Amino acid sequence: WNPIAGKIGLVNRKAEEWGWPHQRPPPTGLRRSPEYFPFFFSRYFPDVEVRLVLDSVLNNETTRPIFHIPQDMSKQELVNYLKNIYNIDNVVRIRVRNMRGRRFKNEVGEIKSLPDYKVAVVELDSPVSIVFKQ
Amino acid sequence: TYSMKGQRYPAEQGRTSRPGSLAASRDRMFPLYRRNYKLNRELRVLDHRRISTD
Amino acid sequence: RKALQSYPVPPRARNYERRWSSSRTNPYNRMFWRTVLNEDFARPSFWVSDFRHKYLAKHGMDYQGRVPASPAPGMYQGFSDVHKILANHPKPQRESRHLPVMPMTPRVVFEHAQEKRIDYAKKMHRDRRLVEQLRTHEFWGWYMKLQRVRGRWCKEHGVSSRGVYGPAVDAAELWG
Amino acid sequence: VRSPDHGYSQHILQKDIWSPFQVGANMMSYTPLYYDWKGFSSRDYFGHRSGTNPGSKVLLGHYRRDEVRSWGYRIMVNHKPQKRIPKWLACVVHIPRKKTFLGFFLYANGAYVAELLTYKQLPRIIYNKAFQGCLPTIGQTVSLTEVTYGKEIHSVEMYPGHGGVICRASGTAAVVLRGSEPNLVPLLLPSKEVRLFDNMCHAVFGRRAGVMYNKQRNFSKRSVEENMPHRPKVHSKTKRVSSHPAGGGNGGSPNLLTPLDWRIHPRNCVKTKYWLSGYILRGRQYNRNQTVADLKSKTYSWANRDPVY
Amino acid sequence: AATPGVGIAPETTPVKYVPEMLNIQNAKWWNGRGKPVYR
Amino acid sequence: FKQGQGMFSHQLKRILNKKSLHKYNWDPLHMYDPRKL
Amino acid sequence: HGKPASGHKVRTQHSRRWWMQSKAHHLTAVPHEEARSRPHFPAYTEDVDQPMVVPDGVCCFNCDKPIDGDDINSYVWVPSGNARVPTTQGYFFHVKCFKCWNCKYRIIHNQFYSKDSRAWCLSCALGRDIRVPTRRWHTSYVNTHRTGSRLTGQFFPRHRHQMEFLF
Amino acid sequence: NACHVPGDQIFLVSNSFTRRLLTRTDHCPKCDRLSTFRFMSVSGMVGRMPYKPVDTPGPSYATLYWRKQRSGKIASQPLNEVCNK
Amino acid sequence: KSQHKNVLRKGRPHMQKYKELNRWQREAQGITKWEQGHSHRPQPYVERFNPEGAGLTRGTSAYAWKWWHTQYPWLPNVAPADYVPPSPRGIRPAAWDDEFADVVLSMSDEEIQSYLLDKLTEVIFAETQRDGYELRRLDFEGKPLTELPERRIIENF
Amino acid sequence: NRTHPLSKLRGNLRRNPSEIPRVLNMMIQGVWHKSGNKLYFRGGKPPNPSTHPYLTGEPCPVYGWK
RNA sequence: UUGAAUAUAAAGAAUUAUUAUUAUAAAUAUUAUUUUAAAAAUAUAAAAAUAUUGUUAAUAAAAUUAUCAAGUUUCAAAAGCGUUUAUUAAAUGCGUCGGUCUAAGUAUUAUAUUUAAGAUUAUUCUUGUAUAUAGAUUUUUAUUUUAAUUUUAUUAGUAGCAUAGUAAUUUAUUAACUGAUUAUUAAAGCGUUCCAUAGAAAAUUU
RNA sequence: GUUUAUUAUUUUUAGUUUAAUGUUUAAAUAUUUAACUAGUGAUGGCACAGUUGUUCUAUAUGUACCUAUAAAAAAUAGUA
Ligand SMILES: [Zn+2]
Ligand SMILES: [Zn+2]
Ligand SMILES: [Zn+2]
Repeated sequence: WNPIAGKIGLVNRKAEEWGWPHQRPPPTGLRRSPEYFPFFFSRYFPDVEVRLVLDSVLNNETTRPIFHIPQDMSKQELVNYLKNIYNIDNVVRIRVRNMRGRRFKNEVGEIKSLPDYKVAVVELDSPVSIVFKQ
Repeated sequence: TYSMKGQRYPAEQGRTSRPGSLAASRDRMFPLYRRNYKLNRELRVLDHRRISTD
Repeated sequence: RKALQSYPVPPRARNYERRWSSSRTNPYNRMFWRTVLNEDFARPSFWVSDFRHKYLAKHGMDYQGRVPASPAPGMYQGFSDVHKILANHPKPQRESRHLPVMPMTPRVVFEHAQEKRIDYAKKMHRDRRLVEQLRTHEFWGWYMKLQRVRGRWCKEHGVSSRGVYGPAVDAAELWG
Repeated sequence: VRSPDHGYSQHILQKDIWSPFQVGANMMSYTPLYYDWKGFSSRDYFGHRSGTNPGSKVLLGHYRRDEVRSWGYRIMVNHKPQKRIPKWLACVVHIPRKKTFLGFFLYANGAYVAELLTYKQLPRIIYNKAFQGCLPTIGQTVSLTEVTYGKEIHSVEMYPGHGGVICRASGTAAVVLRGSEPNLVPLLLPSKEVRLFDNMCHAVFGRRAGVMYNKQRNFSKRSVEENMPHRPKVHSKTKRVSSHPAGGGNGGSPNLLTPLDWRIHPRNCVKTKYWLSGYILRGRQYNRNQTVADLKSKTYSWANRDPVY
Repeated sequence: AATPGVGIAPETTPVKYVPEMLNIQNAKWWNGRGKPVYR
Repeated sequence: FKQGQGMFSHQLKRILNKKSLHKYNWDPLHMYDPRKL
Repeated sequence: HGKPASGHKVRTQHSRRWWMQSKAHHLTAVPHEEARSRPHFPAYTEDVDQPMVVPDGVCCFNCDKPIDGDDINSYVWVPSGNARVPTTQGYFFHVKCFKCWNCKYRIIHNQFYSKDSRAWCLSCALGRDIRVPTRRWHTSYVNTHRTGSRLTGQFFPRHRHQMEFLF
Repeated sequence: NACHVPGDQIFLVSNSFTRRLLTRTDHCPKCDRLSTFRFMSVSGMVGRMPYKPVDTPGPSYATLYWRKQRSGKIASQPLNEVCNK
Repeated sequence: KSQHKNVLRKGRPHMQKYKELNRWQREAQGITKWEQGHSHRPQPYVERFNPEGAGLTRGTSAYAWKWWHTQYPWLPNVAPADYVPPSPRGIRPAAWDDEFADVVLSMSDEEIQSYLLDKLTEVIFAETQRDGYELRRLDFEGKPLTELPERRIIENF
Repeated sequence: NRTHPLSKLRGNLRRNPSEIPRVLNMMIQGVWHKSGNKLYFRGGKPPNPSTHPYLTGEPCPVYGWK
């Protein structure tokens, strides 16, 4: 990851935070507040993709279903997430990796590397399963 | 098995999903070579516990 | 070349120099005789060799006794990397009476990481024979089944297993 | 004890000065007296190993290395003994690198800190107390008023109350000279140059210490020359003529007429006195040739100081 | 490790040897980093 | 025998050309604080 | 006047004054000038005269706990040549009881000092006081089961075994 | 030429079993079980070296003194036989 | 020497040191290579210092690890950086009281420093000195020339 | 330790030009602690300091984190 | 894991190459990359009678060995043991000595040098640099620097000694352009000389 | 590892003063080997940079020819 801050990336941030060349800024007090819209669009309308891998939760019973969570979801948030959104109430230990997003060459030829994610092997108490009738 | 510096052959590493063959991970073709990091830690690394002084 | 201050413990073998001297191993057993034989060689390690200069002043005498080791709690409190203004001893303590505890310097923790990886190595060998004391131990136990089942079979089929001749060449107990 | 200083002589040439009474190394390194520092080698501002620019007195001798060893014995020294509070010589410590002897004095109001050890001092005796006389006892630190003509004093302080600077080296002694000045006393420093020391200055009575250093200390062992470690002092006549004017020559070239270190050090030329103090009376050049005794005869006044230098 | 190339002038006259003293051409387009400061 | 021909020496010669942010931080009037006037 | 009079010390190790200073003076008979020279000791001390086995009434000198008979190399068996006194054979120590008893760290360079049936570190047992080493504190560098002690002591011809040439 | 936990034996080793040379596993007769033997010393060779007599390396001065105790002074028992049958 | 075995290299290799990073920090800043404006000198380390060194001016035992051997003895005494000036506040010792305060407060802080020096020379050279040692030089016969010690002996006492 | 804007906590993920030389030496070099174990970066895939979850609190000795 | 966070197999010589990357830790895994029917050279040498240097610029410091891998002795020349890009009377280094320095470091000290330790001694004489100097130059020699052309006394001397030469004598060898000895005017060694001298390089004997 | 009364000192000494092989070689220095080997004073924290650093001094080296690299020129080359 390139640490060096680019000029444009701040300008592209403002124009969507508040209409930058046209609408004057919100006073710095509001920007330091949990009522600033991107801190308000977050505290009430989260944007997360906790996708579940099924290859470990399929017909084979499992006590350790595996997820993928965005790289910036820490453990105790994955608890809060499954607890308050998917009613999951039995999580004693979570086990978290970080994986370089999948890479490949498209038929054209550019290396189209997907975004990176974060395997988080949660460990439920009573095992869970999924049925697949053929 | 343990978290040691080692030399692996490249075919052993398993290839990406090829047109001829699915993604053959290094594990599902060599199960008994998956490192067991419980067995590593239990044996080779020093636990916070054993030196906790305060 | 990987300055020694980087290694957790300074390296065991210490390579030098000397275009006209070719030997890997540092000559120990000479660095040992000096030091054991001559008291002065190694700096006094202040405390165990202070505590005089503090007995002489307060008692009017030479201490004339073995100085306690393990510097008293409260000595060398501003020092940070003592390790020389001491023996390799730890920074003694606070000025407290709590039970002695090793201040877990990065060094002490490494020694813990050895005495666990020493017990690790001596354990991977101690039982590589314990099972080698089954494989060959049980291979023999089984091999003698073979020479028994061969021993039983070689009597009914009468193959004396002693050449083309009859035992009359054996009974002579010559070569023949 | 025979001869409180010995030329111990481990090898027939290697003669180091052991003194019976010398404290064993264990009773040497004292915590609140031990200083450690890296000494800059000869590197001065911009690394750049180099001496001093011609006019200055801050020494970075080009040929210097390993000045502070790191686990060498390094206790700090007092140099300011107090006037007439009794001492008590607890031990006599001998550091090789700082060739000085120095013994720990209790000093009778607890101060286990005093070092400079005058010649013929014994341990476990009280020193700073005067006998019936004015203050004529070996080790007694005497103001220059209290000395009489012709008796040695060491660790004389140059400016009164500013610590002893003159005659600190082993066996050295500044001899009084009986001057005529109103409130000043001239001392024949060992450099054969006389100096109008203020009479209120403090000096320690006696010789300095450790006689038999002037000679009789000869290492001649590769390990033992680490009492004085210094850089190699190369020939100036094998120095890559591009570098040093004395150089090359297909054989042993004797050397150039005017010797020079890098700038100039011609043999008796470079005399580098640039500022003479108001106290200075006759520099070492004005006396270098007379004798030790003839300089002890005259009386010294302001008219003896030569108006031109 | 570094070098100013100018050589440290006396502490009293801080600047001897400007690069102009040598009839130097230092256009920004010629050698790049040129344009002097005393200007 | 140099070292580190690998990829980190292949990025650190390409990503560091990225021009950092510039903010003309003008000099702070330490000794003459203007707001205490 | 062969000129290069300062030289390389080219011919050491090729001398007869050398051949006598290279020998080892071990516990054998091997009159002299017959012991091994370069490694200083012969490999495989044959000991057919006395079998040199680990005893049954064996115990740690430092710790005193009984020692596994022979199935293991957990014990550091120092047979000090012919010892007899420490045990039927020489001192015995589990690898972890091989520390100095008084100072409790390792026995540096492995020379120990049997103080009243508890191996003491030579430096402490000698009165010196520098009491912590650098490398490994509480475990010595020693070899196990005499494998480090077979550089010395009792090679094959211990005593006058002239039974060999006599009738 | 090989000993034991407490005993001895003797055997000439080939090239094929050079692996088992240092420490073998064998039936220790001063016991009734297989027990690990060692290699207390050499007792010759398994074949000839080129251009050399039958005893090219020679057993030892040592393994001979082991032999001179086994066969050696049998004077306790020339009775019950000497070499005959 | 004609054989460079080149195996005595390769042991304990050096860190990678990624010198492009310092090469970048130059450009990502106005400065060139820090031309001999500094060029450098070897900075001190924390180990070679000796805190509790009875020098150090007793205010600086952490800031003095930095600073040269030639400059740390002279580093000046300043303050704990939280010690406030002596403040002419009104808090009088709990039991010193008035009459004493009314008298003492009359004396100013050179009228009291002066009294203190006389008393201290009087406390020393009193029970303290007359009890054992002597602190005033004696004459021919051995009579104490000056009444009380000289102002220097007291200063260093 | 990246940190949330609102959180008063201070983390060492700086991006000032004076601080990136060390923030890369954490991501590519990693730290070799003097205790023998390699810290923050010990293997192959170098971390992404800007996709870390935010620093939640300073560590304590008794528990892990206050 | 019960730590939040964080990340765990793979190098460098251009290569999958000479190549144990020795930070550590011990010590019996029956761990697993090497074509093939010949004699020349050559790399190389198991084996084997005599002879022992007659080979050669010159034998002898010249791999391993279970037959267990080691030449002895005398003389002459030659210091320190460290350290060097064509590896040594190279350059270091202790002492002595010369000079400098009492407002940054202790004038039996530290700068700045010349030598070399140890043991004997350390000679004759000065035209210039330096010092001192007096408006400066020009003049000017207590010590120091450099010098001595017949300095040349001590001392060794055909010697790493400008030719003359294989020096003339003596030995030594069957044969002495070797080497050592005596003395001794050595093209112009020379007092820092000379002796003493150990593993080196020579010369013998063996 | 070791000789010696000796903490000094002989010296086990598998990476290095020699020799063979190699000679676009497995190597823009490797294989075998002689020698040497005792470093409480040193492969090594960071520090000095190009009319210059460093130099136990060899005009040696300061990134695999020190003539530093890198960069910028139209130097001169008709005077076989
Ligand atoms: Zn035990
Ligand atoms: Zn102990
Ligand atoms: Zn048995």
